[PDB]
Amino acid sequence: GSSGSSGDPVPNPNPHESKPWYYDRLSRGEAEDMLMRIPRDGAFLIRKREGTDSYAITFRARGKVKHCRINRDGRHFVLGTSAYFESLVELVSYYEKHALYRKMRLRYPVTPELLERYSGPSSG
Repeated sequence: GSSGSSGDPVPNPNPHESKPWYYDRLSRGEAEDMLMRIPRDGAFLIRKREGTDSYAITFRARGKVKHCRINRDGRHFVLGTSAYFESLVELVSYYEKHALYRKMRLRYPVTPELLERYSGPSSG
């Protein structure tokens, strides 16, 4: 227990790392499972994998769960096609309109609060 002065700390040029659907300590082992736990047909989650500057997004396709390799093209993120996005954030909102696989599209961004709410009566 320690507090005192606090207002506006240093800026955060990485909003994605702050987003709720943003996973840092997540691994396929669970990542995939999560989607399988979501009774919704259109979930999506973005996790990071140590090693290189390449991320992967896991979603659910009418049941199954696929993954899309995320690359970078000069301080810019590139899902799969010619889609420049200063940050994954914009990429998410951009796709929200268009499709991702066939007809479905980012609608229910798997969150750490949902998994719990979708499992067990209480959570603490």
